[PDB]
Amino acid sequence: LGFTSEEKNSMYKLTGAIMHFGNMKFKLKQREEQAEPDGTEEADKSAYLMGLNSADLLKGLCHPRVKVGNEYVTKGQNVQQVIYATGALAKAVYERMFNWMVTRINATLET
Amino acid sequence: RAQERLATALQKLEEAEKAADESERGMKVIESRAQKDEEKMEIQEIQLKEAKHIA
Amino acid sequence: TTALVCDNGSGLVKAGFAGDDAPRAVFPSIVGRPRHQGVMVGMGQKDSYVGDEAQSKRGILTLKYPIEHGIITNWDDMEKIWHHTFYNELRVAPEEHPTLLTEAPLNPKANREKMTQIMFETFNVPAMYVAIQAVLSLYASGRTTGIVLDSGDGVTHNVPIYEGYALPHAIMRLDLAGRDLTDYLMKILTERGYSFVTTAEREIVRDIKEKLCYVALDFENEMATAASSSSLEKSYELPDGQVITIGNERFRCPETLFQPSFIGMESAGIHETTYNSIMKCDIDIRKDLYANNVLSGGTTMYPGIADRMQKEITALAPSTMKIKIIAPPERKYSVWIGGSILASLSTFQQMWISKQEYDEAGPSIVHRKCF
Ligand SMILES: Nc1ncnc2c1ncn2[C@@H]1O[C@H](COP(=O)(O)OP(=O)(O)O)[C@@H](O)[C@H]1O
Repeated sequence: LGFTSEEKNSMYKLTGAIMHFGNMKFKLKQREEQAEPDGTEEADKSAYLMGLNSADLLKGLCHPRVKVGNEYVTKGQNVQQVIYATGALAKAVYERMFNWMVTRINATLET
Repeated sequence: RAQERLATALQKLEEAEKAADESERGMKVIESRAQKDEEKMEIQEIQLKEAKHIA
Repeated sequence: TTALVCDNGSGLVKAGFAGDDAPRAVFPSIVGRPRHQGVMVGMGQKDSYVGDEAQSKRGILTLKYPIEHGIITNWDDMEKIWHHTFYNELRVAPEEHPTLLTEAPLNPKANREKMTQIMFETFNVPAMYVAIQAVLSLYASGRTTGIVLDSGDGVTHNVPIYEGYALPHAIMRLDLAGRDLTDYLMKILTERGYSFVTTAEREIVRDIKEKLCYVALDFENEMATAASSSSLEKSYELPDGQVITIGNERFRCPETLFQPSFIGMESAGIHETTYNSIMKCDIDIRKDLYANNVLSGGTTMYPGIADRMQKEITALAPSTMKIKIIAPPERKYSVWIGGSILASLSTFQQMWISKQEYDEAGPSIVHRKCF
């Protein structure tokens, strides 16, 4: 099909990253209701695959920032919330890659 | 006068980068101390729960 | 169709649409009017600025707040505030949107009645509803049980709730809040020679408070350390210069919440009214209430207030009980979050006050089962 070998390579690695999302581990904090990661190895490897920073992705999962008018304030998360977010992220990236693959297929077919 | 306040701006830049490197080194040592403190406080919170349970 | 969620409060209007994670329009609830002469012909200047526009022209206007302590005291100004919120910050036609409004517990009845009368006659909404702020804080907190302390800018209150049932006889309301903290900080800044008297300098003092003040864990030891060392001194740069140096009044200001005798009030601190609401509740729910003490509102945003309140409530309550204080980072907007959640609930769509109900029953329909 019309697409290169690097592109198949990226497809395979992206699917492997989706697979690496599942083993993440989060714990509640000391005397609070905030989620913090205890295991970091799968985080590091999933970031190295995805093309992001590991500390940065962990911070983006534990502490989302939302827009209130003209400012940004950090939102709090617990383990259930961060797990639901991880699952929704994986489902989203998979479905996105799928739709774009179909677009590539149609572009190859296009006359 | 331009070179005068220029030299003062440059010496301010020197001492300002001094203050900045002090800020960064201090925050490193203090985040290490912090993480140590939370390790200690969590282990002692669990030990407090153990103690009340034995009580 | 979508509902609007306008959380007025006393000093910060924040509005948006039901079903979002945050308000899209947050601005002060001030109405400024020019107080000087006006010389340039053809300048075509207006007569009253509202919202964030009035903050850029503080040096020319006299700033009014239309809401003193929860209560609305200037209905013309409030109508201007609402018009601005609907048409200039949000850009929506309020005749095609239900509107959810909030108010504090234990306010006058005419406040609420006149509010709905305005919203139906002037702005012509299809439906509307007024909600208690503490209940919405509890929605946004993800709980159904807990005692919520909602310190806004004009009013502080506790509202204990258990399994979704609110205990009205244990509701406490206190008229000490951020506005009184600002006035006290203006009064004690004069000990070092700074004087802020203008309504436009009140805003400078409010920004100082927000950026520099914090709650001390131990007030006497912090006073001693401020007297001895100089490691607490912090500087602030006014809109011009003459950087001001602030010492122990960094923490003497918000300590008024725990010692209301500082501003000559008779009542007790927020920790003690929280504990009193607890002991006012039943006995079978006090453990859950101790374990679900929820903070919200802007005046709960000082560094150290959660730890201080936990220390105090723990010293008050019995030793066998575990006290817990829930203080999310998005506390300032909790009432709005909860309002959005509630208005998006599909069960709620039968709770609106429709326009026909109002037309047939008068503004009295608001205290009725249509709450
Ligand atoms: N970071 C902060 N630290 C201390 N006080 C704050 C902070 N942010 C806001 N405030 C105070 O909170 C008040 C606004 O609270 P808000 O949630 O807007 O209540 P309302 O909406 O009822 O006016 C302001 O008077 C301000 O002084």
